Amino acid sequence: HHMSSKQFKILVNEDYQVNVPSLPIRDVLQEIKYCYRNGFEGYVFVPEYCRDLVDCDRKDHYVIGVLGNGVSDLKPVLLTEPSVMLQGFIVRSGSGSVLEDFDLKIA
Repeated sequence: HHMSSKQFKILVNEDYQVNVPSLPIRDVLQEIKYCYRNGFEGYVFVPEYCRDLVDCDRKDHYVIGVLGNGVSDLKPVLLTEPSVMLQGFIVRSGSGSVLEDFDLKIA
């Protein structure tokens, strides 16, 4: 069911400048489905207020966005995503500090 969520532990990055891949929207949709089944090993969560830490080659390509508080939806977004519901981004990197629990579903 699309309303059903899962709990995941993800490394959080508030401190480190990270260079990450950004991808066409259909590839990010596939990564979201992949991570929803198998977990987020190799990704970090970057809170929206730290978004300047994140760099990529193509600013017009997508990363995983985390939208809503409590149980968040996973959706491909651009790093410039203006939505007020944006909690942050999950990006492929290993730089981070603390492990946090997230309740997530696919948009």
